[PDB]
Amino acid sequence: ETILEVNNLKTNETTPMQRLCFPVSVQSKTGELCAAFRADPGRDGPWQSTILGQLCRYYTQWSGSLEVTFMFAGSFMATGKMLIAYTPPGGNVPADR
Amino acid sequence: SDRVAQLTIGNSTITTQEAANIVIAYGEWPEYCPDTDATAVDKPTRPDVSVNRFFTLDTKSWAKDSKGWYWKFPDVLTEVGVFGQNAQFHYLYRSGFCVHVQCNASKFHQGALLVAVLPEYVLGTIAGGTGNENSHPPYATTQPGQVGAVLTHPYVLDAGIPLSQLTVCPHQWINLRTNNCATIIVPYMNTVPFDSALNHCNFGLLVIPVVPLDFNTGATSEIPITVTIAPMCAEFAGLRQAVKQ
Amino acid sequence: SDRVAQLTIGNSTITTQEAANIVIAYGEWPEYCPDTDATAVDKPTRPDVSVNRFFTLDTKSWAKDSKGWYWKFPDVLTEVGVFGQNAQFHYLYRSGFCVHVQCNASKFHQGALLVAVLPEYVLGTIAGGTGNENSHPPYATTQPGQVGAVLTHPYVLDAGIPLSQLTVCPHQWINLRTNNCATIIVPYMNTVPFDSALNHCNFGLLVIPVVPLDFNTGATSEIPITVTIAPMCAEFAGLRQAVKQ
Amino acid sequence: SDRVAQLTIGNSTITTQEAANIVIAYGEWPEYCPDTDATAVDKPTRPDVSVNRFFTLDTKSWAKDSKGWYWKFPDVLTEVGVFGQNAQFHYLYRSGFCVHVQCNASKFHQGALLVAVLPEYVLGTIAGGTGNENSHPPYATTQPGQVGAVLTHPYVLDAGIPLSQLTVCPHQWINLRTNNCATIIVPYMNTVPFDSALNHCNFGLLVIPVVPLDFNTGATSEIPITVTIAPMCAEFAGLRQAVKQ
Amino acid sequence: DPIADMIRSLTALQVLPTAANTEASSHRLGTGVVPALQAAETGASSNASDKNLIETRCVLNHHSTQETAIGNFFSRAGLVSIITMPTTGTQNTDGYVNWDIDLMGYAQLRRKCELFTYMRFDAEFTFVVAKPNGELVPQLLQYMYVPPGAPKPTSRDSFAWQTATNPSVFVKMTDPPAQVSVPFMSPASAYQWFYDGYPTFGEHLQANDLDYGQCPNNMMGTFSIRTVGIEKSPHSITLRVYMRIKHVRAWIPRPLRNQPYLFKTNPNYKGNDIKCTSTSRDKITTL
Amino acid sequence: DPIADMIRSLTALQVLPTAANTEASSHRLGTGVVPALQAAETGASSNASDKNLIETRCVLNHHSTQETAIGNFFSRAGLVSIITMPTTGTQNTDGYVNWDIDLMGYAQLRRKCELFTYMRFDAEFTFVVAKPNGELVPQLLQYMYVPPGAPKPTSRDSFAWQTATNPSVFVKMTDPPAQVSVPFMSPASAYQWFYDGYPTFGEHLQANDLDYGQCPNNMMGTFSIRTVGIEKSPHSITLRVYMRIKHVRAWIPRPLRNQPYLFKTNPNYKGNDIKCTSTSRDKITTL
Amino acid sequence: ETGASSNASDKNLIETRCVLNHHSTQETAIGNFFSRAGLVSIITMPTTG
Amino acid sequence: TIWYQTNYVVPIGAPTTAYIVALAAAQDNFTMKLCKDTEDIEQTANIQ
Ligand SMILES: CCCCCCCCCCCCC/C=C\[C@H](O)[C@H](N)CO
Ligand SMILES: CCCCCCCCCCCCC/C=C\[C@H](O)[C@H](N)CO
Ligand SMILES: [Cl-]
Ligand SMILES: [Cl-]
Ligand SMILES: [Cl-]
Ligand SMILES: [Cl-]
Ligand SMILES: [Cl-]
Ligand SMILES: [Cl-]
Ligand SMILES: [K+]
Ligand SMILES: [K+]
Ligand code: NA
Ligand code: NA
Repeated sequence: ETILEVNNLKTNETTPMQRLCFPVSVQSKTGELCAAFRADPGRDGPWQSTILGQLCRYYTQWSGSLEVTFMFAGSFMATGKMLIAYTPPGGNVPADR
Repeated sequence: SDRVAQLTIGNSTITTQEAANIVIAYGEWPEYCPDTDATAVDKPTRPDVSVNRFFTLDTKSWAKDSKGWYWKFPDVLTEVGVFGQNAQFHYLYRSGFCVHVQCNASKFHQGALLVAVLPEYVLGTIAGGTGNENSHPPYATTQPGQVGAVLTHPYVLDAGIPLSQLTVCPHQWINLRTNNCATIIVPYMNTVPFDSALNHCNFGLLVIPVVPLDFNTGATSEIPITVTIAPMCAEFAGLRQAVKQ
Repeated sequence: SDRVAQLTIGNSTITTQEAANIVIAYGEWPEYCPDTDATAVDKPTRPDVSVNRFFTLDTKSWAKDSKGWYWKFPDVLTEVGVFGQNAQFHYLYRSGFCVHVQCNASKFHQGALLVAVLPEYVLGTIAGGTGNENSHPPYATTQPGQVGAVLTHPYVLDAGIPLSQLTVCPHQWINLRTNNCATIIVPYMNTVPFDSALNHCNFGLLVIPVVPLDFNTGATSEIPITVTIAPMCAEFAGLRQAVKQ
Repeated sequence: SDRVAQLTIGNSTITTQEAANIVIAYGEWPEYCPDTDATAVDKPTRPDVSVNRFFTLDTKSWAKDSKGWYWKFPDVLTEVGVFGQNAQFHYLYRSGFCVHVQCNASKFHQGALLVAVLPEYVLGTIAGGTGNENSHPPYATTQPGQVGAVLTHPYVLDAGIPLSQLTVCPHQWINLRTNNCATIIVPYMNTVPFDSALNHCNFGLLVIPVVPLDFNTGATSEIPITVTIAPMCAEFAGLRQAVKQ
Repeated sequence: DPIADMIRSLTALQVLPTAANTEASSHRLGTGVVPALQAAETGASSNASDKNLIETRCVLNHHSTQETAIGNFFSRAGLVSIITMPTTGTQNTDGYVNWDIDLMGYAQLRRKCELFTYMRFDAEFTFVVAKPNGELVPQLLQYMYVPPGAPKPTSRDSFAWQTATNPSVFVKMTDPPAQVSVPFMSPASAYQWFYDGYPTFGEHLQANDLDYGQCPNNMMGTFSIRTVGIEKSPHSITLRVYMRIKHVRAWIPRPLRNQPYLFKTNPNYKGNDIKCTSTSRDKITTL
Repeated sequence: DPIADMIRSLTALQVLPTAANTEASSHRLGTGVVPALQAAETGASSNASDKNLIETRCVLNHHSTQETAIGNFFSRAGLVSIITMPTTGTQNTDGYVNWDIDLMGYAQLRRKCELFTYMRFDAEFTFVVAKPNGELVPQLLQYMYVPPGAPKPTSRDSFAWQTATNPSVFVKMTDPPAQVSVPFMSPASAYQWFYDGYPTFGEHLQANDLDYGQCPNNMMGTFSIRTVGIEKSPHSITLRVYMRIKHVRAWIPRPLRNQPYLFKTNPNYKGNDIKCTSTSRDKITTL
Repeated sequence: ETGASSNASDKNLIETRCVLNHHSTQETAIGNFFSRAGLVSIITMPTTG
Repeated sequence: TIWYQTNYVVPIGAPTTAYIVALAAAQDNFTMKLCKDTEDIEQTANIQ
């Protein structure tokens, strides 16, 4: 496992460290979307920061299951439940939860 | 039963009630150099308890805006206790290490340090900004001593490589809501069986806050980070007079 | 080891680190209809993973003055995913359910929800107040869809019966200082082996705050409640064109 | 005893008293994808009777001057019954087919339809007539839906290839003086174990009148042609929300 | 074979003729074991018993559990209907009456049945008849059961009383009360006092919301009665019908009705006057 | 167990090294048997053989069937591409060329492959290079294979020619022709000459109807070539590429192309001039 | 935090079918990754300059 | 996609915003093929 740059914003480029983690915070509305990104590992984007992404770019094809592990770094007193989904090919970014 | 732990070596003992296991770098325990691999013919000195014990270095303070620190091995101890003395009096040195980084906060603070060991941590300069100047790091930066140094560009580890991939190296995280220490056991790694403790640093210890420290005002703001290390299986050879560098 | 749990069915997995066991309604696991009890002669379709998986419905917000909510089964899913499609294309349906209600707060909040399953949850009206009007609940109230509905008189469950005795039905409590979810596994219950998923709701899920939510101002005030359900052993028969009601 | 036949699958049955045997394309019966050939790891859904049954599409009228028609698979059913629903909700699909084309006349009519299955039926355009325009067929022509489409140049199958050689593909003829239907069983054919039912049409069904319809005036002139097809061993995987294209 | 992926109840019955005994116990002082502490959130009721909370003596309990068997709780005849045929008035100066069978008109029996969601049973019906003041006269009556779909009599002498197939009973108001056994007749496996649904498909416009909760599987038809004669009888008649459940089975217990009943066919209650299940007092610290 | 309802190819391979023999036959005169009569409607081809229609002698046929094995039909090098790098003009005065690999540009080979729907094979590529007039000069060339996703060289001295991972071949125009073996590279189990579909999801507006028939599983990347030097070469260069299929398997035969080819990527044909598969004559009764 | 990567596999998070995977791991052996000639130096000897 | 199933809840005294780190890797059925050069490195200029 290596770090995925999910928070790869244009506004981050000058403070790159901020790209290594994304936020969650007290919502006011239910069912809000927190973040989204493609699972394509050899594609430009978040995966490029991982050793996996870099290495598979030295090969033309790949096959296999991937694994993304999320670590919560809030305070011990914080609680919450998130729904993480993988939408196979066909449907663009799901509109709602 | 995995969160509690005790480390006892030499005349020193460390305890922790919020651990997250222990890492054995590349799956190998340190060991003295075997006769098949050795090349130097003199019988080495293996001081044992006077040098294979825990030494605690100067403490650093973690702020909401800290960039991160690093230390080089065996530089950190070349001038501490009996270990340093042996490193100075001998041309050849070899050992492993037990690294224990400490940092506790409260159930209301948050943040995450990545604690990693990077073999042959060679540093680079920003090349005069433009990149037309072939500048180099000064001794004080490559071998910061026991005080360690500060990273100016953690994102590229001051060496043109991505912090995002540092986890490919032996490491642990100190995630305040989960644990308060990191422990890594490191075996000797080099292309030669023994080497100079002065001219060559086998690896570097990096402590970088990937998820910044935060807390509501009113909560304790002095959150230190302390490094305690112990040489393991320290061996020395090529005795002569003492040399500091 | 009773507080932690994982539910995996179909292409979906639920986790919880603050559970309070799992209830198996009336001690029976759901099962497909056996040949001795069956009556309809056509070979049924048992889609398996496309319909026996977890579906998460719209979230509700718990306030210091909430009365309580309820959902009807299988109404909630008649228009969701492949399950709904099968329910529409077939006259006959039958299945069990795994109900997982979620609600987490902080160690400083308090309150207790009673989560119960009431078979054949028939609703009544307040009879024009005086009781001289023989009014009836409108479709939208008897079959609220996936959004569920609100109880106007929780004390009598909008049906002339005491909430105080609802615990005689399969249930669990979500007591904020103890757990953050309730899980109930429900087997098919009816006087007939298969039935219409549109005309008949086998049971209702009630979530009522018996001990009101409370917390000091400054603490997070948006405390949602989320319902995730999974049909189990879904079977269908009497294929024809799709019907919504 | 070869002229009579019955096809029963799902809740549907076809009968014919003037058949001419049944063709099994390339000598292979359809079958579910085996573990050695499969690659996708999720457990698929195999709905069985709700999708492996006979569906009858819109009827066409055969005239003394008809050019011929064609349909693409699985396009024809992507929006019909439970099969279509499954094709929309899943990324991956795979199945075989039983194709039954019907056309009866009288012992006084005459004509002959060639009924064939052409794998990977890619269409071409007449290139602006002169051949200097690199035009392409519009969606409506490549995937005509359940209504099918009309051939503009049957002699070259709208694809630069000779109709005269189409018999090299699985086929039957409906020669009015001999039979009134054609039946072809088609196994899954593709370079991949499963595929999109929306982006890729595995094969096309062509019905071309090679020997034109004729009859003396006074005889019934409305001679329809009806297509009834049944998916066989339909399997689906990669569940998500419904997509129409 | 070439496709691998293509390849219960943890509790049962015991006979308990008597209440559980009490085993003698002594003091228990220690860590780890803590039977008094529970977690009601689980959904389970407390497992603690006397011996865990106090020091007990031994008690050989012979108290019987038989009288609380559902059979003894239900097999007691109760009133389910009162039918009247007066001689003067707007009621039924016709000499006959057709009653739609619905037993939910009297609370005592209804509340007992509604303790369960589904019940299956046979029944003994007793017909107690007399003049409205309780006196008896030599009047010949005929009671007939008209199942759904059978022609209902339209007069005191309709052909339907030929009763060639329907079952009929002929009895005098002076004979003891007529009594018969009735089998379980629903087309379903059990009668259900609660049906959260509609009887038919369609849109459920507010015009036909009276359909809600109506289960055809419980509609047993009509019960008809007449004085047997071509001429009108001079006597007003009062018929009380009692039902006794027998050979009973019941499923899914539910909270007991705690608001007066308003209608036979639904659980509607008087919203302006919602009764508390328990009486009240002034302070929580005083009796 | 408590639910009962929850509980192939009739033709195979033979080795035929030689054509079938002819057995001697005599006259057959009788009813019932009638081998000459067929029913083409079935979809089957006639089963009748010489001995059934005439009197035959015995013939021990040793004619071999080997030369028609698909392997011998395809394993013959054919031209699949001609690449040119001239020194003057609008073509490529750059000293390098990037060619998208597409072998459907030459009819002879294409028509042979299109006899089948799917083909899987390995290949031997031979590179014949010379000046445009056929003369040869001491020029050093570099051919490089740039798989999909690899950086394409943008100049005669782009870093990409370092070729640290891509395979490259360095050869002189005077050496014999370079030759290499290439494995089967599709991510699919076979290359497919016909793909009745679209490469992606979405609406297929007439603007992107050029997507139709494009199968990514056949797109093998780019083939790049340059004169090896930092300075421009004074010679125009002509590179002919030949391909020889080997270790081949093929599926699903189809009608052979009978209209001239117009484009590499589709079967479009000239509609104003639709050629008949066979030549014509005046009368059906005369040669 | 332990420093270990996740041990979870497909079968633990979803319902899986059986798949007999024959994909080779040979091309990623370091030997095949490195044993490909690459440019390490360009040396020039001009006649003028 | 990552959604809020319930809500990030915290009591008085703790940050109302926190972060999540995402780590990714391959599982055991992962393999790669057809070795090629990466687009991710370029000799924009001469290395001295
Ligand atoms: C000759 C004497 C005939 C007596 C026939 C009496 C038949 C009555 C059968 C008892 C049926 C149980 C009651 C069933 C349903 C309830 O009334 C429902 N609430 C009505 O909607
Ligand atoms: C150093 C020499 C490198 C030579 C590399 C040549 C690789 C060519 C592989 C042959 C692939 C077969 C052709 C595949 C598909 C057809 O061209 C399609 N019609 C293109 O759409
Ligand atoms: Cl990718
Ligand atoms: Cl930085
Ligand atoms: Cl209330
Ligand atoms: Cl034509
Ligand atoms: Cl009569
Ligand atoms: Cl070069
Ligand atoms: K007893
Ligand atoms: K032979
Ligand atoms: Na206990
Ligand atoms: Na024959």
